[PDB]
Amino acid sequence: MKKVIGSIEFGILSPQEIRKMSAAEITVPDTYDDDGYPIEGGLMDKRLGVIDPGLRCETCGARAGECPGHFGHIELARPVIHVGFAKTIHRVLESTCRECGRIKLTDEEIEEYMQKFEVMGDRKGAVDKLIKEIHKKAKERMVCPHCGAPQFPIKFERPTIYWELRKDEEGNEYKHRMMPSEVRDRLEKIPDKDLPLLGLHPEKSRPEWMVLTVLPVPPVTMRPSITLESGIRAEDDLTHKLVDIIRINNRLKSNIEAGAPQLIIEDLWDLLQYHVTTYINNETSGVPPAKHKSGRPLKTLAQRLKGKEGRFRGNLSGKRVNFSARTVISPDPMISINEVGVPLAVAMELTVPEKVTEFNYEKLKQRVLNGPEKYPGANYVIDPEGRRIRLMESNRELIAEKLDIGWTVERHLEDGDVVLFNRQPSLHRMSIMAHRVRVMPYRTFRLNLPVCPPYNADFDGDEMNLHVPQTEEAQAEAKILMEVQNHIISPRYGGPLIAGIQDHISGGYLLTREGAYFTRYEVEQMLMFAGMDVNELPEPDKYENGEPLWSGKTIFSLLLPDDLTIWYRNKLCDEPERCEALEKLIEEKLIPDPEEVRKLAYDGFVYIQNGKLLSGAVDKKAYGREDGKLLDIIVREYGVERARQFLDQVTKLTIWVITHKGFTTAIDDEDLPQEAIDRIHEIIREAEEKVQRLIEAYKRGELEPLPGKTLEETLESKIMAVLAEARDNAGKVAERYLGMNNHAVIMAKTGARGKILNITQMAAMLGQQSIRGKRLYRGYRGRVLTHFKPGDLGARARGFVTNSYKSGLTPQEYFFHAMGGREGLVDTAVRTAQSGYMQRRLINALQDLKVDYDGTVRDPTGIIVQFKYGEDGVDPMKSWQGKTVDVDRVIVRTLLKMRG
Amino acid sequence: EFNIFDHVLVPEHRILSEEEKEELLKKYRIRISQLPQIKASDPAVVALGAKPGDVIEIKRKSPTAGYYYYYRLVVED
Amino acid sequence: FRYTRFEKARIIGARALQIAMGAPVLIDVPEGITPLQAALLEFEKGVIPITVIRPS
Amino acid sequence: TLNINVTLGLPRIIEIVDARKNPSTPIMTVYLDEEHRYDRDKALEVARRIEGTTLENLAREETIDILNM
DNA sequence: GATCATATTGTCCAGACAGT
DNA sequence: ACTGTCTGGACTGGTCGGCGCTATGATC
Ligand SMILES: [Mg+2]
Ligand SMILES: [Zn+2]
Ligand SMILES: [Zn+2]
Repeated sequence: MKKVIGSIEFGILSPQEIRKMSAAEITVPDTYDDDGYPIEGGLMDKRLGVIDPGLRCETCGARAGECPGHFGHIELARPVIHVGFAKTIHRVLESTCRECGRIKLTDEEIEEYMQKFEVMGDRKGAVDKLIKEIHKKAKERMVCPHCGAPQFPIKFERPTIYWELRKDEEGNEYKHRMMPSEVRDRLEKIPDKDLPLLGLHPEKSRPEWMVLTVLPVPPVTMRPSITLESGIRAEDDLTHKLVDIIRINNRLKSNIEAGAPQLIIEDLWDLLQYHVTTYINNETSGVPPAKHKSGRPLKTLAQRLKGKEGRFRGNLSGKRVNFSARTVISPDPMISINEVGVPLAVAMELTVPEKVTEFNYEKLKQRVLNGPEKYPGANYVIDPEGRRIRLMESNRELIAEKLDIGWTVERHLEDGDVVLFNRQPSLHRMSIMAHRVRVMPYRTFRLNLPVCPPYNADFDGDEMNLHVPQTEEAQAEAKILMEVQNHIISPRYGGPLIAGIQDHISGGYLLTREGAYFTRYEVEQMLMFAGMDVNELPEPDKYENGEPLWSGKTIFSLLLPDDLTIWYRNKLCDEPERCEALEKLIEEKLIPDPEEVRKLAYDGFVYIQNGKLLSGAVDKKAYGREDGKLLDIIVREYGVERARQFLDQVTKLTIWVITHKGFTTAIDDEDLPQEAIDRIHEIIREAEEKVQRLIEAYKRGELEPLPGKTLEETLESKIMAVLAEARDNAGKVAERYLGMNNHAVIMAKTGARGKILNITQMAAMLGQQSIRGKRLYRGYRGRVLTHFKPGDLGARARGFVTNSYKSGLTPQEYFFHAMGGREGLVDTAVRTAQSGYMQRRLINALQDLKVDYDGTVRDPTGIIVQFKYGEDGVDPMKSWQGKTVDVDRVIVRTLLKMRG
Repeated sequence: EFNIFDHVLVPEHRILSEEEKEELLKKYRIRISQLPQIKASDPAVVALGAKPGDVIEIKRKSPTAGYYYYYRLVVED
Repeated sequence: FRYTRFEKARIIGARALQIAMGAPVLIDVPEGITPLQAALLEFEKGVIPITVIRPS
Repeated sequence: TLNINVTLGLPRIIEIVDARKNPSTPIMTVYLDEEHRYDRDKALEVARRIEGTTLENLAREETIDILNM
């Protein structure tokens, strides 16, 4: 059968294990000869694997691409210290007797630590603290309790140098260098019983194994060799490092065999130690990194695992995948929110493997007969034996007549297929959702507009990735869990995320506003466009010139369910006295007459009774993101499919309404009368006079300092407050003369796009430009620009733009606005990286937490983090405004349903 | 003197009995080492006079559930 | 007793995998559909034979 | 958004989740009992009792004198 | 004129550590 | 027991494409 990995046990490889697992001994530094054949005994020996296609492995007998590679070994002439175990070696040497070999602890202390180790074993932090305490206790001891032999302090010098402070005959203290052979001999005397006290395992990690005597050379598959376009081989950095190691080891062995003096032996030993240390880690502190001939700092085994481009993050936690596509996205309101537009070229390339069954034999046979060049067709066919056959014109008929039950047909992407649609960066779980394939002739992806806010995607050149699941389990998981309609409500705040946007909101406002009426032709056309299942028109609301007319509220009410009742205040409510009468009428009777409601109907108060929009207008509070009460109620009380249908119908209806009525903005939308401009100029002049008076008072010393601040900050705060008040007054003056008939004002007030402040800047004035919360000061001595006098603290000299976008900015005001915009762009480009790093840290901290079947949240070890998730066991996605149950809404809905 | 439990941020702390601790362990099917830990030098522990090895029942003021029960095991510093 | 989304997805995936390599459909299905569609139809008809083991 | 003197935002949440031993610009919220929370004079004297005042802030200027050493 | 060995050894935050 | 100092580390994801660079000195 098949087996899976249950657990992984780590340790230090013994020299005997390295020798036994080795397939060959490497002694020749050279890799390839002049003819290009591998050299026997070299680093590219065929016993370690094969890279070239024509080569055959002497250990496996297989060809390139399927030989896994085999490890070698190098017999070092002298032992060397592993740089990754240097601190542990120093700690163990400090914590152990030099000649006796036992740990410098009493028997009672050893027993006490042995019993304490069993109690604290689950938490690795407790074990680390116990190890540190044992090391600290054993370090201060200068006499071994087991034998009474005197001890000397051991000094550790980076990277792998150990100094022993021995005492001379006259009492002088001199440093004695401990060679790796002496260190290994000292480590060999430690018994197995003291190893748990030192944090080592008797059978897995012996202390003497931390001093390397046999170096395992990696297989050639781990360090592949390529050839360039000019025929010159490009060896890996590990290959060059191993070449240097082999050369130095051979030179050291030859010098040892030649009886060289000890001075040469120490130099060669140090060179070999440096080479081994750089091979293990080329970024070790205090070590000059190994450099290539061209000057390139080589990357080694340590660099291949850590970092963004390491083995873990770059190849294990994340990697490139097959059956994926990426292209520019384009809007498509005609498709549903559950659908994605797939190009025909993309569909004809990406394939889904479908097994031949009894109920789909004819379809797959037709797909095979069509071939790869005829849509809908197939590209590959897999027999039950498991081999893959490519489909072409010559053999498409032979395969088609040979098709049977159990075959696999890699047909092209068809309508209704489930694929993954993703936009980067993936900040939340809504960044990847499963859509339905819709095949289109052009070369762009198509995404429905309400699905843009979950992706945070616009259409100014955005590109998105498409993934096609290949297994039945993955397809089922995508279809059940990751469908678009299943994630309308955002789990972050428990509100709508897949909601209407600017044009939908504007069209809804245009349709549902007071005085909006449509002819029979317009109503029928918008009903056909929206796909609503309406066969007969309702009774006309009024007649004009002998022609029937339908109110927009009547057309909008066809979308709502017949048993839906809700009332609230939208963003268009500017006269609360009109909403108060409606609220009192609703409260008094709880079933108000529809004629009575329409008599005192107000656009700012939306009231839906039994699915009929009796009052109010559609805005961002209707079905907008994070504010749509109607959409949120529809999701919670009618399911996700009904909500998806409602969204698909209402988006098309509002799009038709806004398209044929005519929505536009012009240069006269920001126009203001002369009296408004005069008032704005008067406000600006008054603010400038106030700033000048404050400056004069500060110069005369009459300014009262604020608590906790000196005169300069007090004056700056007063000036900024005055300028902000002036900007607010100018904005109010501009808002006074901009009525509801303005399309830009409609867009700002309905929440479709933009703000009132955006219209204020173009109409009245820009205001004060500031960076880092302070007025502009960077420039010359005492002045931002030379055009102003030195020492001028006035508003105009510090970044107060009196002009507006329509009036035209002065060059100084242009420079100030450029400073502000640069500050904003820099702030965004700096904040993004910190936010991403914090998100990665949080993800890695809370990756393993999940809710068990009993409602508890536990770590993989088993420690209970929460006895109930959220202390109430309620999903934030299904929570009503952060609460457990919306009691008032339930009571009101039940009472209305039973009394209606 | 100012009691440590009069603060709004400090929830009620109560030392569980032996039978109560055994019932709590049996209910969640966990060992004594799978519970959250509280240091013996904690002000609540020294106010209650508890010793390492006991389980403290904490009556949290839940913003969502009103009142929530949390359990912590006293451990040495 | 109600199925969770994860349990339903796992059941549908297992049934689709079974249908792909044998396991004839227990209900009538339209021709030309995928095994995933057949598993979804079986779940809609309430005819699935796969149960869920829960801790106790 | 990046950047009295409370410095909230992304740096604040970063400091919170990183369990910083000393947060940047610490702020202490101090409440008063029934004898001091009603009138401004009692609050002012409580604040001046809490606030730490040293000699360098009280001094107007610093001048080293050599005649008296 | 062809080949062959050899080719060198950037601020900030947090934990550990001499100094008083 | 505090306090300033030395050392280690990580520096948001994806995508697009381009542009170089991967021997040399001394015999026989
Ligand atoms: Mg964009
Ligand atoms: Zn092999
Ligand atoms: Zn000894």
